[PDB]
Amino acid sequence: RNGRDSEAKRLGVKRFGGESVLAGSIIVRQRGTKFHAGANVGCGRDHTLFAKADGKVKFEVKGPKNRKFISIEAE
Amino acid sequence: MFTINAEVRKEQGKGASRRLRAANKFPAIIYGGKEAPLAIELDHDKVMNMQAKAEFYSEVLTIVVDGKEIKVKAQDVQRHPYKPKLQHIDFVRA
Amino acid sequence: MLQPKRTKFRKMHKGRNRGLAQGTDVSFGSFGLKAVGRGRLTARQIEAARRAMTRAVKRQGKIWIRVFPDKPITEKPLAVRMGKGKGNVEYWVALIQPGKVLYEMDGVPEELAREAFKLAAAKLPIKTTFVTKTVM
Amino acid sequence: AKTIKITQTRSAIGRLPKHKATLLGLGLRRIGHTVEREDTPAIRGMINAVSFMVKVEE
Amino acid sequence: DKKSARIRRATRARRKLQELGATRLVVHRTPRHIYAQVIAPNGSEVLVAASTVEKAIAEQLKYTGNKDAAAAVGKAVAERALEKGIKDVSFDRSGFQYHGRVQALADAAREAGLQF
RNA sequence: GCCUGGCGGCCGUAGCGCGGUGGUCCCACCUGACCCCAUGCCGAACUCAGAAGUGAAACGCCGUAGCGCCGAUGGUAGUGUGGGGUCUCCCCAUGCGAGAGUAGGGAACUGCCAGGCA
RNA sequence: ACUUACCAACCCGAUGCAAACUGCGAAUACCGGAGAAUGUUAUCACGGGAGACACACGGCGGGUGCUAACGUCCGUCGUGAAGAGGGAAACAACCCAGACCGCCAGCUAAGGUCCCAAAGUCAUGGUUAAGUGGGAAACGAUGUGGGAAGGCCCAGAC
RNA sequence: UCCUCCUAAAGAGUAACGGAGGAGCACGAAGGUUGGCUAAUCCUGGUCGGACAUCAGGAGGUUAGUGCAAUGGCAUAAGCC
RNA sequence: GCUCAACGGAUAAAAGGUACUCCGGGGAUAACAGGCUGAUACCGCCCAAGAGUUCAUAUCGACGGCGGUGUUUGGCACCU
Repeated sequence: RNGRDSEAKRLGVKRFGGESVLAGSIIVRQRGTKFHAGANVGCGRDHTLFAKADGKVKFEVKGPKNRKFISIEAE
Repeated sequence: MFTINAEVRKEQGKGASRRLRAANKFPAIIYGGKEAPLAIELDHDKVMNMQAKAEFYSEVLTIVVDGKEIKVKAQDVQRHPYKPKLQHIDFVRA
Repeated sequence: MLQPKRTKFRKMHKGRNRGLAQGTDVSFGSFGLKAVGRGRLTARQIEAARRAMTRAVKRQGKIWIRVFPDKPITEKPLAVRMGKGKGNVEYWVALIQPGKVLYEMDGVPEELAREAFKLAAAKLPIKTTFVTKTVM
Repeated sequence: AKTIKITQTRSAIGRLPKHKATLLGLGLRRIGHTVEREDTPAIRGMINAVSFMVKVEE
Repeated sequence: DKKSARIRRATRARRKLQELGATRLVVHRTPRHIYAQVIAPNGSEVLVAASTVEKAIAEQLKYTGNKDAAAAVGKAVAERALEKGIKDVSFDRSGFQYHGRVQALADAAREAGLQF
């Protein structure tokens, strides 16, 4: 009655904090907005967060709900 | 009315505490008031026979450490889970 | 026999039984039958021991069973190979660690609590001890 | 310029790959191989990592 | 709550303009005043502000808090903003409908040269 | 300096609840609606033209810890490496070291601009 | 409409449990940056030739099984495979240790020192008398060494 | 064959005839944008009207909703008009 | 334009019997026997509610608990 599972989707954080990125680089492939988009970060259609400018990855905690933003410092 | 002779713990952490309980003692601390907390080691048997009384948890105790006297009250005791012995005692100053 | 009225999943993994217990003081009553050995306790052993206690200190007193089974143990039948699924839920155990007060009792003298707890600790698989209600 | 002297005292056979890498970091090759290194907290951390199999002397 | 409903109407365009990083002209309509202030892209510091509570604007008006007053304020913010080198802003209507006297204020700011 | 309004930082030591107080200006309720605009009915909301009246509600400020919230020290749990036993579980040396709880803290702090009063 | 040894929602106080619970949350691991020493470039890319795709046990984390199997299925590390030598009597996989060759030379590891059989029938202080050591539990018992207390007691206790 | 959770050892991946569930579509609006709005449930009052159809008020807080499983998301709504 | 769904799809198009059987292989893998294990089985013990006119333990011993053996039914697939 069992014996099935899907293929593993390889989500998670692809570039960590302080890690230098190019523009276009995917930072967190994820499933809802567990991590939100910050400065110079875009959120794709499947809530993939990608580097919209070059620089360094900056994980932060902002706002009244303590959300986890991801900025990019210009570098 | 209870006088509990103590020493000062020069060592702490789980290694030093478990070494200290195999030597038939147990650690304790005196905090409260405005002073710094005071890490204290206590003889085990005296305090165990002493706490068998009810007045140990109600009356003001006196702890003699380095020849001083600190009038404390027994705040909260960690006991060993399945043996009749003590892990640790919090004493609030009084 | 004790068993949860309605689970959420029928079969549980084995898992392990490590570390010390949480229910450690005699909370509700005045005298307590506290575990020392590790082990696990089926619902039949809890019922057997409770009948030994309830008989022993007659219908006076008040007895609290502080542990509850809520863990299903599956067995495979006889002359069945390995594989071909997980077994079937046969009974229900509680996992015990050193420190659990398994039972409590109040409203008797201490000497009857000694007597009922001796009578009932011989129906359990774990080494057990007698404790009293200590005040802080 | 303190130059602590480090000696390998046990075999490195059944060891973790991290500890064999650390003994290669220290430059120790066989049992009873006295090798002198500077006394910096990086070297000290290497001696700490494999302290069960290096006798250090200063 | 009326004020809280207004703020949650404002919030989307506010956070979008903080995301783009544009200097915003925040309006604020009250039953007897209108307020208008130009705020830097960091959001903290203002640059230019005019409103009907200023007696430089209020003395030349019949009633503070109608469309003529709001047109006066829009003209004032556009003039002061052009005097301080600010040319191209983005209009933050701040939760009000772009209809009445916020439309009068913003049209008046567009006539007098402020680019949005 | 005190008060009020706007936009932010910060995101519960910042929120709740109980009690007191404020309206010269500001704000809020308010007054009216044929017009701009609006209601799947209704100027309730939105909007417009105003300012008689009240700070009742709202909002701000000041108190108050009943609660939420923060939170040591110590000990406990766990655990990396090496070793040991009576080895489904633990112990030793050593490095890291919680969660819960306790003492306690606690009814925020602050930047820019604008207006009123002294 | 009048009575009631019965059960009981919600709420509050107290107590536990959870792989598919989390208002908390390590160690470790992983990714990234800088720095020193060490390492026969150990790294990456491209090209020639492969072999291999039956694994085994042992530690640690687990699923399954009966926390059965020298069981089965994973993760990770070690060894065997493909690794001799010394030890565990004998014993792939356990402990020590990695054999280029030679030597009737020394020092050691695990493990040991009465004889087979190399080396203490060594020194000091205890313990057990069961050949325990040199299989095996619940439970039973004036075996015996140690420790802290307690009841009665030479107005005489046991 | 494909999707979701757990196993899975706090990056990724990870097996078994391990434990549990789903898909083989729907939609021209259920897509785009602009403007607006905020749930479940319970209590009280109220014609037929009832435990539960509408109305009004209060408590409550997203326990709701998300075209269809489960997980992660969602108030700036990704929910509703 | 494919439930080519055995979903990396052998063909556009395909079911069975063999004790009349045959060949290459395999202890990679079953039946017997051994081995490991001991759920089960057998034997023993612990608690004692009770039966035994009274009286738990002459004799039985419920609810439960702990072992031993390798005598059953099994599990695994190490030898062949």
